[PDB]
Amino acid sequence: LILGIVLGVITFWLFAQSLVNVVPNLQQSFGTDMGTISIAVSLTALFSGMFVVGAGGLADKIGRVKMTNIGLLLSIIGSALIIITNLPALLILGRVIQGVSAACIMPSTLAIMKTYYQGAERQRALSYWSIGSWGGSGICSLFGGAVATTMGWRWIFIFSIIVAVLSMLLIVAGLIVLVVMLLSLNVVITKGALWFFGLIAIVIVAFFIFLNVLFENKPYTGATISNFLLNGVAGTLIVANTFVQQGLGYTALQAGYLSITYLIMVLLMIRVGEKLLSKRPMLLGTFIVVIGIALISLVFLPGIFYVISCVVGYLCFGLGLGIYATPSTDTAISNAPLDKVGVASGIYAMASSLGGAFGVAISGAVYAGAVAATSIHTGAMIALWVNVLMGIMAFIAILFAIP
Amino acid sequence: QVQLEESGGGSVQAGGSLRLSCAASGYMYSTYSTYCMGWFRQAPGKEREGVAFIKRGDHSTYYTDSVKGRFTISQDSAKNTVSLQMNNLKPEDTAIYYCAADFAHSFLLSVHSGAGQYSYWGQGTQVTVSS
Ligand SMILES: [Zn+2]
Repeated sequence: LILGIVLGVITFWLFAQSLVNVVPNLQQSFGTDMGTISIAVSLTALFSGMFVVGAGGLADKIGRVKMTNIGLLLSIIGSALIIITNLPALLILGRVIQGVSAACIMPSTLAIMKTYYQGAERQRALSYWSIGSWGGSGICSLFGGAVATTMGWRWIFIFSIIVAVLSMLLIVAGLIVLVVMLLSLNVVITKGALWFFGLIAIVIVAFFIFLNVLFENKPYTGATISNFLLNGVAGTLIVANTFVQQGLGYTALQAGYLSITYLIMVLLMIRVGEKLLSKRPMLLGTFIVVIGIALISLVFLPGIFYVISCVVGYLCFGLGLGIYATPSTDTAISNAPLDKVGVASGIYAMASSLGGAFGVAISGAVYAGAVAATSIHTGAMIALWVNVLMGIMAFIAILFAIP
Repeated sequence: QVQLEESGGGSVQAGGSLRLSCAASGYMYSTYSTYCMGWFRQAPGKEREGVAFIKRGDHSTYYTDSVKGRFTISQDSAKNTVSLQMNNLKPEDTAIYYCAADFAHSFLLSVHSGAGQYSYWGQGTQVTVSS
């Protein structure tokens, strides 16, 4: 019950991020119009990504498993509060704590992996953690839909409380001027503007105030900075899933089959990434993905049987992330000092999250800009090429992560 | 930063034909998701009413009782656009036809109709029929 408990806590952050793609079913029950009822659901990550460091630090100080006990307990009220009562001002209050739930779990449960294992076992521990995250988030959209169509929107949150219990049953030093920075920084990526120019200021401001209110010169720094750059290519699938479905006029399933082919491939290479192990496999992963992008880029100048070039790309892309993820979850969790893991793990978890947001936003904006100026096929390449640059910068980012 | 650019419609005699085409610029699909797209009409007197809708993922369509059989919504997949082909029109169909699309959702979830569920709206294309 080492991973069996940890995974149960990670999969509490699956059933949270499943309702996000069932936002219309909630529209009926909770009543209030979309935009307000949608942003309500968004709050779960918004608050998670900003608090992860603080909730990691208050786990670092006042007990690791203490905060994993809080998070798993806070996930019960997080779900029970929503599933039971169907009204709007209610939903907001439940999604915000569903977010802090994750902020407590991710860093703390990541620190337990260091204690429980302490080398050699850490390889099998962090690999099981990756399966719990990648595989969990990987289906969350495909899950939430399957549940809402047949069981219901509330029947995805009855699975949240029981798995959160079966997890526990199978086992302010400027924080406020960091969350104000990260609140701003998170909503800056969501660019709906003229007015966002001043919203970039509050980020730069609250950054330098927290900067003058933390002396890492380890390979852990190299792993975190590379992990950020590497997750910048996250847009690749979003821009690909679009191109395939709009440009090549495929159905929803074939798009999902290309995607779930990537999913199983990345899930059966975090295991092989474990055996691969530190710096060597992380260079192979960050490399082979860039070819995986190029393989999906060249399907913008294709033939009739160029579906292969796209397919082999999804595998090439999938397997590369897998070969990088287990070694690089370990290179960080290793050098992270036992005295300060909860704070260190939260930063690695934050850096991973911001990387994805920063990536997708660029990938989308470029695609939306390029496809307007030129066409779908031409525009896709311009967007896919921008993913290559970050993938190469992710391969160059390993240069500052010594053996 | 999505723009529903819509075209077609116009004036015609009763029991005639009028195409209505609409396309969504830079509306990307999530990792396992799609969106629904269709038209709502609103005559100068009557209140807003849904016409025809299609889910872009699996070409799953839905119509209002009024137009059913006469109207046919579909998407010209290679050219990336939804178009409502309206036939045997009657003076009831005379109204401002607004193209709309809802926030992305898992393609598993069923096609949408209710104006509250749809979020993106267009300027509106006029269609009028007479003797
Ligand atoms: Zn829809």
